[PDB]
Amino acid sequence: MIRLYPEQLRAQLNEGLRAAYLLLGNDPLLLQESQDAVRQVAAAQGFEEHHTFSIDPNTDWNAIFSLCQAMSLFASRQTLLLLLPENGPNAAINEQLLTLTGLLHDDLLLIVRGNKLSKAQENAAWFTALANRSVQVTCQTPEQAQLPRWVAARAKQLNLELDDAANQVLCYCYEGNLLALAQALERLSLLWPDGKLTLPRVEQAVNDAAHFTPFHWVDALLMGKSKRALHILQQLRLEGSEPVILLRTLQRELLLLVNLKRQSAHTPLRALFDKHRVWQNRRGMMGEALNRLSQTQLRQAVQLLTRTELTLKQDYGQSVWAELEGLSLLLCHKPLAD
Amino acid sequence: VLARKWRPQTFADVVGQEHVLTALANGLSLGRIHHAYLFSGTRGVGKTSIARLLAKGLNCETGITATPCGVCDNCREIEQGRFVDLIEIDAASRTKVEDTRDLLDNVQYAPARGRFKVYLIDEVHMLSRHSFNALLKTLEEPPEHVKFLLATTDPQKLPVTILSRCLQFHLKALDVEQIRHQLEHILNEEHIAHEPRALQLLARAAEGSLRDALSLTDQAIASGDGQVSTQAVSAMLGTLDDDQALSLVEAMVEANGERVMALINEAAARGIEWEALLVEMLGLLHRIAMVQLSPAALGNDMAAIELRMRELARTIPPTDIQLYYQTLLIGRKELPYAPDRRMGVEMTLLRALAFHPRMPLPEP
Amino acid sequence: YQVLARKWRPQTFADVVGQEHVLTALANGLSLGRIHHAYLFSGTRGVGKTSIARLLAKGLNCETGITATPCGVCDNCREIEQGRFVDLIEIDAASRTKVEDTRDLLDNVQYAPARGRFKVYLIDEVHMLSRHSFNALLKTLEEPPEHVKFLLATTDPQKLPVTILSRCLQFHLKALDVEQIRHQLEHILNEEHIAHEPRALQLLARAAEGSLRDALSLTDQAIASGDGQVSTQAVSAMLGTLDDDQALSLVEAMVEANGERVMALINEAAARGIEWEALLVEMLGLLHRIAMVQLSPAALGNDMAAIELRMRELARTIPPTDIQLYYQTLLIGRKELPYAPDRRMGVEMTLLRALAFHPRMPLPEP
Amino acid sequence: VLARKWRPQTFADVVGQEHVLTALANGLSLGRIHHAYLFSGTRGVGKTSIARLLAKGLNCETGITATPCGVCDNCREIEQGRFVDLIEIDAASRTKVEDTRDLLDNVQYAPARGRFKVYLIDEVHMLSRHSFNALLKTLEEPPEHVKFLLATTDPQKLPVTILSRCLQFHLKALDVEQIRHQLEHILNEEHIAHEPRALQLLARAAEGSLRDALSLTDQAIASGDGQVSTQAVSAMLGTLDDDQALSLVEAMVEANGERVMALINEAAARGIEWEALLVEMLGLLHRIAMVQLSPAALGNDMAAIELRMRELARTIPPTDIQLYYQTLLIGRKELPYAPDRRMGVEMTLLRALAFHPRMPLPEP
Amino acid sequence: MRWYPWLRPDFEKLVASYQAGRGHHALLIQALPGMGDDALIYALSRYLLCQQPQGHKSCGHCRGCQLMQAGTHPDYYTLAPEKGKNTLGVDAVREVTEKLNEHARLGGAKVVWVTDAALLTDAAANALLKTLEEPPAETWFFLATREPERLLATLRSRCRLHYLAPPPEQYAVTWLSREVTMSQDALLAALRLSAGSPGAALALFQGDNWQARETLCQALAYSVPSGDWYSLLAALNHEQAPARLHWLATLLMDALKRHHGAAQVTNVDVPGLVAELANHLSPSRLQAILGDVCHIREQLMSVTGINRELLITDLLLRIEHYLQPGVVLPVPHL
Ligand SMILES: Nc1ncnc2c1ncn2[C@@H]1O[C@H](COP(=O)(O)OP(=O)(O)OP(O)(O)=S)[C@@H](O)[C@H]1O
Ligand SMILES: Nc1ncnc2c1ncn2[C@@H]1O[C@H](COP(=O)(O)OP(=O)(O)OP(O)(O)=S)[C@@H](O)[C@H]1O
Ligand SMILES: [Zn+2]
Ligand SMILES: [Zn+2]
Ligand SMILES: [Zn+2]
Ligand SMILES: [Zn+2]
Repeated sequence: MIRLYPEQLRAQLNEGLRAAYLLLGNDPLLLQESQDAVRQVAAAQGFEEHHTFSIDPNTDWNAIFSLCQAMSLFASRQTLLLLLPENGPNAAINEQLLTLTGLLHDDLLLIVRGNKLSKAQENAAWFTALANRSVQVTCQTPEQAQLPRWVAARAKQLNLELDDAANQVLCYCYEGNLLALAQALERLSLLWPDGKLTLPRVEQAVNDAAHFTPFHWVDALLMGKSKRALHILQQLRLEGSEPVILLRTLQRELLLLVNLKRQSAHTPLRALFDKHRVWQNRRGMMGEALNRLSQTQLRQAVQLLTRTELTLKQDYGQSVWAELEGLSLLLCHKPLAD
Repeated sequence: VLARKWRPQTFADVVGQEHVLTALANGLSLGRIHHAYLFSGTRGVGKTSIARLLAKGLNCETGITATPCGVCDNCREIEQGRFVDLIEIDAASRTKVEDTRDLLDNVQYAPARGRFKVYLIDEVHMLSRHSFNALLKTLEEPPEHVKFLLATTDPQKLPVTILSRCLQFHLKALDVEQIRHQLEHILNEEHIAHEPRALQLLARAAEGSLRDALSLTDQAIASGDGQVSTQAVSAMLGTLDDDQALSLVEAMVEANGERVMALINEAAARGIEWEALLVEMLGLLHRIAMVQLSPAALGNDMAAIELRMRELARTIPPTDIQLYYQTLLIGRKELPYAPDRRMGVEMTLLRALAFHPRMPLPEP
Repeated sequence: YQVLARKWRPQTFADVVGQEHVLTALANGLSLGRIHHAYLFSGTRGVGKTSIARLLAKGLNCETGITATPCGVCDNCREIEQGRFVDLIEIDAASRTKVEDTRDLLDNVQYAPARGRFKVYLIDEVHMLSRHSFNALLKTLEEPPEHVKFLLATTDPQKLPVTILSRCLQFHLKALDVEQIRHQLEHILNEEHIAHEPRALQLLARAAEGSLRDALSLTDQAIASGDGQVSTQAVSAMLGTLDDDQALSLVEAMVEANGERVMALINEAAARGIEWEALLVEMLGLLHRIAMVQLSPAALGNDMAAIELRMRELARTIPPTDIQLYYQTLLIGRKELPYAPDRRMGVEMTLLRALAFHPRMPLPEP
Repeated sequence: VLARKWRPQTFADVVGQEHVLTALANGLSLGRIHHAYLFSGTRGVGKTSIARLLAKGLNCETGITATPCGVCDNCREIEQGRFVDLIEIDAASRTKVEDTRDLLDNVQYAPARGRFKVYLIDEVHMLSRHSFNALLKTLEEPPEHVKFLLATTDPQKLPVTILSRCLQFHLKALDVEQIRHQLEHILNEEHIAHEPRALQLLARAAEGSLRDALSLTDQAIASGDGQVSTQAVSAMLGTLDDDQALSLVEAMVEANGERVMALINEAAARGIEWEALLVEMLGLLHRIAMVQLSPAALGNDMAAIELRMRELARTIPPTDIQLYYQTLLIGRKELPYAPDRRMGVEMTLLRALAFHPRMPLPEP
Repeated sequence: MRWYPWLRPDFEKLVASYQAGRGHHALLIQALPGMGDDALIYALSRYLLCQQPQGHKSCGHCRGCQLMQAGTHPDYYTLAPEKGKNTLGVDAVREVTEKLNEHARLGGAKVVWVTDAALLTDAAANALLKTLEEPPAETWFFLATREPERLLATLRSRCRLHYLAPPPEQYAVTWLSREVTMSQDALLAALRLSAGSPGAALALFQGDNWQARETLCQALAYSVPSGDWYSLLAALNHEQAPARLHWLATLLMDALKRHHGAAQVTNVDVPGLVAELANHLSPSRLQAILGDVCHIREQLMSVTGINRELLITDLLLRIEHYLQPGVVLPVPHL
């Protein structure tokens, strides 16, 4: 299985077509790109019929299994596209795939797609099969160091002069959801055809664009002054956010916060962060919180969240926002006793 | 309803969506036309209005323009919704579930009248697993002369693949001042009466949903019978702020029975959700109690209040304040078990008054 | 002799009470013809939901044409005000016995008025419909005929899909303040030439909870027991409450710390068959008023008079602090009732508590 | 069966519905009658008895009187139900659904024997939409020589149109003593054996119903020997009928834990009614607390524990008994939150234990 | 369904009345769950539905014996709770009511069985009684409830209450020392934590459950002296939260139980654990904890879909709070 990057794919495709193509990674567009890059050469061969079946334990597998079991009377062929689960091929699916691993024939091109595979999942009978015929195309979101480079490269193919500083800002918001970044680019292509994206030009478009993730709220709450926090909240309403999703998002970060503070003298803040593995830059920020939130401030914040969560689901629609507001203010100043 | 009567006919007619207008306008001025658009945002922000304008500058007999002339038969029948080349589909309706499944399995590649065969699917996230893959197979192979204008209030319930082949445009809600200033106009050109207060009681009410604001403004004339006075506006939209909810707190610390009672009478006069009055009160007490710990404890709209609140913060011992929080708190908890709601409140303040820190009442 | 409950049943829109805003909105529509396909009326029970609903169907099929001011004589107006009109189908979704008449009528919509301009469908609480016929509406509402119009009423618009709420012109009818019904009933008895003690009207008033229809219903029972008079004594009788005198005569005795008198009056009272929870609702009442006059001697009603000298005494003589205790002591009293093994017991037990915890002369322990 | 035997014959024999008989009576004695009376009330509170007793006086050969003479033919006949002019309709009966519709359509504007054709409808609200209007039409045009007596246990299920034509009389549930005091009378006049308790228990059994209260006395007589006694009765209701009720309190108040705890387990084994047990304790905490306000409070059956009861009474502080009482009351409420209806009970006593004067105190 | 032994002493007499004429048409069996209710009703009924009984039991050939083994019969009606909801409707009954007014298809005795009478609507009930007031000739009813108290007085006054009391402790234990080997104290506790119903105790072990317990117990073991209750999260967080929560309680109450000197502790399994609790936890603090625990559990139980993690992770931290001195403790309310 020739392992290679999206970029070498077009080159490899040329030399010939291989039994099956494994698109593994989390990036929305590379997967897409690599995908269409494949089919573009298949229909270009004799593959008119194209199929796509998602892997979730609740699928209708007889349909699938028997659709490839059949050789065609008119040699018409097909392109089977399996959509791997979100979590990926569990134990029962290490076989379900091992089965379709010895059926392939030069007139049934296989293209599996999902997020990368774990060292374990990459030994599950099935993968080890394609292990000779196939090819895998690593599709992963570039890191913090190449993140901006990507935006620079790509931009350049969209015939764009995106300044470094204008590149940075963009890279700091939507820091990661490659999806949007790819978007805001073709959009900006549109604002200024034959224009330049100086820092003043992009920074405003982005500033005014004013989109806040409830993640933005939380992060503020991360000891950041309440001002922005509260604003991002009422803004986060006029973005028709559901309150249920705000609650549990802060939870993850508020609970995480309890442990960490709980583990002082357990292990230096350092070692700990890795351990939980959310520490992506948030480390400085998480730390900063863990310096002003008292063991008790935490709890209070946890009792409230609960009241909210509960009060949210027991009188279904008592305008929770009220409480959320108070809540945030709690995570920003010393507290009292009621 | 003023809702339909004032629907935008031109890009100059759209309230605060600049970053979306400038974009669409320009991509229309330089003949740059993608194969599919997607407008996302909340209720009555103008997703539909901009999609329709968009379809209109594309099929303007005057030519592909950022400024449809608005008088062509292409512009008129599109305005009417009776445009052969403007197939509108609702993925939200229960009744048209079949005409929504078929209009896509049978896309029409050749335009009947204008230059384009535009489609517009409201709440496009509401399609059937079937209709999805259908619109996917179509945008994967964008049939020319066939454009796709999508709208959704939740571009997240959409598969990435489809969102992948579109050009999204996030519309923001509208400012409370961006609306009040949009009414003051819509009104003054329809020669109707109004008070600056009323206009703000309305804008606010509409939660960034202009559509609603107007749909509300019609009723306020329906009930106010012609005039848009605060009185009629607040009639349906209760006294949404009344700095008395606080005036009661103070009236309470000052231990000015006469005012407390008086003030309640004024609230009762209007008729308020009693216990609401309690929580409100409490919660003030609760911030004032906060404020006096970390002064930077006054959020966004605390501004009008600001001075009033601070004064209390300082001038009143953190203890006495807990006493109130508590007393007040407790009175709510018993409220439904009071001979009568208002009484319950009066009677609970009376509590504080005799159980007051300084100033408590006497006996002979 | 003519139960007002019928003699004052609203006929025009003018006859309705205090719900102006929601009437004005209907005064227009009918006047400008802006007739929508669906009318929604939300509200507690007792608020003129149905009542105001007829006043629409009396202004839709009226021969005088579509008016906001129907004429009470045309054959259509009369039959409508008698629950029997060929195009006025009245469905009660909360109805058990009529469930099959509920399903068959919503799937069998007649697209042709038999005697009126439109065909009126009055539905009491639609959120209570069957999953089957509920959809019958959904569809008929999406694409409704021109002649068929709908009138919905709910005790809770929440449990109604947003698929229908958005498809109708909502109208929330607020219950009526106490002093509003108090005023009506006064103006109705004054206009029916019936004697009447103020104290007794407020009783009939609060008795009916913001429900004028009911307020009249009771007003009638009172008039029947009062032998042509609404006297505190007849009223309090029915309600099975305490005659302002007796409530205070307990309190008085409660304050005085003497059980006997208390327990005595309870019997004396249990004799008249009281409604136990109300022997407290009524004390609490007074205690309230007392401590209120200690804050402003002005705070005293206008019929309290018969007991005024006594109100004022207690007030000027007991520590507000103190009073705030009996009030709360009975308050939490009411609270427990449902769990006291007997509504009387709870009520006796509770005054003892007051007595055991009196603050000037508590019950003694050797 | 006693229930049928003691059906009221004259108003003076109706128990606890005064605000009613008061009216009705006052109505009759002044020839002031209506054409439609509606009687609302829960089960076996006296609906059918009063309507039947009204009709009995409306038609008495002696005259329109609130005091049926009860010896003239119309009265005797109304008593056995064989009164041609006493048309009893059961709007809840599925069997006669046809006779209902028939007779009403084939109405008798002309009474055969008495001065009024009286229609007595039970559970009116359960009427067919058809009947509803059939009736409603007759109420609009009340044929003279006719009166309608409506009786429902849920008046709300009725059409405001029918409601409005009627004079409404509600029937309140009977306080306990009331029911029990009758049983006493009954039993005496019938010369049967009875013990206080069995009478207490019996009353408490028929929740506020005098009808269930009697029919229960029947089954209870049927159960044991023709003798309404504590055993016989609790033998139907399976009640404890054992001083563990009290035997349990005593301990609690001495802070015996071991004992209380003990006492319960040994009680679990019997199969007690947990909630029921609480109910009894509060019960005693009361006859006690009350014995304290006046040494006469004790009454009829507790002459069996007189001494004990009195001992608590004179030794535990009035103040302290409230707190016990009150705590248990609370636990009765929370009885269902606790996983175990017993953990509940124990959870609760162990609660009044500590919160005692000198009870168990902390340590590491 | 599984006729256990202890159901014979009771099955004996009961049949003794159906064979002698002194049988009540209404038999309410008050009994725990997994104590045998189930089988004793099915058992008796089979005797009564025998065309040619052989004395104490059926023959197995006759139309009755056959149709009954077959399952479907013309006189055996099962009024269980509406499939889905958790209540019995007025309807189900009213149709089974008249369904008796017609003579026996096999001409003999008809029989009805109710899952748990304490599960019908006040309406569904009364609908019933009227049937019991007017008993349908040679017919037999059988009601069973866990708690006969929660059953309408007027109703329960129309049937014969039969207390399927559980067997002696030693007996039950033995009977279990056979079905599964475990330290006899883990067999006792397994019994006590079940009201004494052997069957119940049986299905505790019968899963990874009873070891799941151990897991928890151990936790507390440290959690108590350490003062770290947050650690419990581990053991309590999970689908079986209620179930487990109920355990943490029992122990708790055992601590209180000891604090006062009660002779009987439920989790005899781990006397070390309960005494340690009756230490770093004054009476009044178990109390509170027992409190929140019985509550929170219940929240999960009822409130459709709360965030279990949140709840439990809150309960815990707060407990810790209770512990901290100066802190003031929760009291039951209203
Ligand atoms: N940005 C805007 N500028 C001017 N008028 C607007 C704007 N948004 C809404 N309106 C008014 O609101 C009505 C509805 O707006 P639409 O464009 O249909 O909103 P929408 O965002 O598509 O809303 P939905 O269908 O509820 S998601 C129009 O007919 C206008 O009168
Ligand atoms: N208020 C009462 N005073 C004296 N005996 C009563 C009273 N209420 C009921 N009883 C007894 O209960 C039996 C039935 O009472 P009814 O008047 O038929 O009750 P009801 O309110 O009509 O009940 P239903 O039919 O269940 S709604 C009578 O025959 C009496 O023996
Ligand atoms: Zn044009
Ligand atoms: Zn008319
Ligand atoms: Zn007579
Ligand atoms: Zn047999």
